[PDB]
Order: sequence, then C-alpha cells, then structure tokens
Amino acid sequence: DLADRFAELERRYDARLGVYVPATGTTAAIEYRADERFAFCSTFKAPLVAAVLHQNPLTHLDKLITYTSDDIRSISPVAQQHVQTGMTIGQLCDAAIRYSDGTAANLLLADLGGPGGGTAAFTGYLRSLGDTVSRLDAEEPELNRDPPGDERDTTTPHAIALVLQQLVLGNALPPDKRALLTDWMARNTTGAKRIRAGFPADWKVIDKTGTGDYGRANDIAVVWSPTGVPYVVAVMSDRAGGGYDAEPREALLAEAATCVAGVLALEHH
Repeated sequence: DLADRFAELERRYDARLGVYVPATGTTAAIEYRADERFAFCSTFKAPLVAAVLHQNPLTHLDKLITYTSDDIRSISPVAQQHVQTGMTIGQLCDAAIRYSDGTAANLLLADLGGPGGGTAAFTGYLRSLGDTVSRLDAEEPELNRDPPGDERDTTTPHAIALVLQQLVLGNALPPDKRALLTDWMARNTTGAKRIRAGFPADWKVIDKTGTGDYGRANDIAVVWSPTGVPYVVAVMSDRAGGGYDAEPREALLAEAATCVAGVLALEHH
C-alpha cells in the first residue's frame, strides 16, 4: 500500500516526507505524516497573497511600495530588479508567488501587519481560516533556518492543504480576488520539477514551492483532472541528517506526486 511506497521514498532519499490530499466524493484522503510539522519555507507566500487581497480593495494592488537595497537580505529575483523604482502591491504578489521573491514577501508582511507585526498578522489570517496549528514567526530569510523540531515557522501537510483548498476551491476569497491568486500560482516559474512532474500533462496544476535549510523541499498545489475535477496536493520534505546545508531533493516530491497521481488518475482506485 501507499504508506509503504512513501516509506521507501524516505529510506532512498534519507528524508522525512509529508503528504496530504483531502478526500473527495470519489477518493479517500491520502495522509502520510500529515499532522507532523514542517517548515513553511516559501509556501507561506500563497496565503500571504490571499491575505493582502482579502484585506484590501483591488485598487490597493496599484499602491507603490518603495524600498532600498538594505531591504534585500533574501533571494529576490524581481525585487532586486525593481529596487531603484519600487514595486506595486500587485507586482509584489506576482513576485512572491511566481519567483518565490523573499523581499516581496517581507514587504507584503509589513503591508499586512506593520513593521514588527507582519508575521503575527499573517498567522492571524490563517486563524481566521480555522487553521490553529500553523505559525509564522520570522521573516525572510530566517524563516527558512529554524532547526528541525522547532515549532517556529511551521505548518503541517494537513493544515496547509486545507488552507489552500479554501483559497482556491472554497469561498475564502471573492471570485475576482480568487482569480488573481489562481492566475499567479498557475504562472509559477519555480515548480516544474515538483508536483507538476508527477502529473500527466492533460492535468492542470497550479503551485507554490518552498525550499530551505536542512534540505527542505516543499510544494503545495491544486490539480485538475482533464474533466475538471479538483484535488489539493501538499508535499513536504526535509533531510536533516546532512545538517543545515543538506541537499534538498526535488525528485522526492515528484515521486510522491507521482504516487498520488497514480491513485487519483487510475480508475481502478
């Protein structure tokens, strides 16, 4: 069975793997270490965007945010490009999702919660969605760097899947705001070798990745069958035996996603 396949993925990669797929009418829940904690890493940026969308009129997306090179202390492929000219809230949401931009995420955190209140405010949005388990404690880049076992900056596969579900497939956002989120995740550039790699090409995939220290590799996704049946997939991993600088393994997540796709696609299941 499925738990055995997942277990062998852990042995071969020298990794801890977490997987959650909520049940549907047709399919049972897929759960493997689903209530164990894993670092968000960049996966937080999906609900971060939902939060800034939710708490503001859409005209707030055209608000220009100015920042300096002092603000860039994490990997920020888009923010670095726009440091001299600024970025609109919309552009930051775009960057946070599609390029995992760390500075963009930090600025969205300050927009939501103020200079020292951002992480508390983000965590609060999640509590407003019924998630009492997840927590964001630090900003980028430190949120990626807690030791294994530290509860700070963690979610679980279970909690982040259900959060994503509400955001994309539920009513947490009104339709015009929900489209924006969904459009950005659909145009993500960092996920091709993760959940995407385990699903056939006629299945639609939108995702938000995460990577960090101790070989952290995450992906959270909404998938659609060719007939448009939706599923939510969260895969999380770390490789803490190699220490702080352990190689993250994207192919661990592609394989877990292949095991999941095998269950969801093959109609004998």
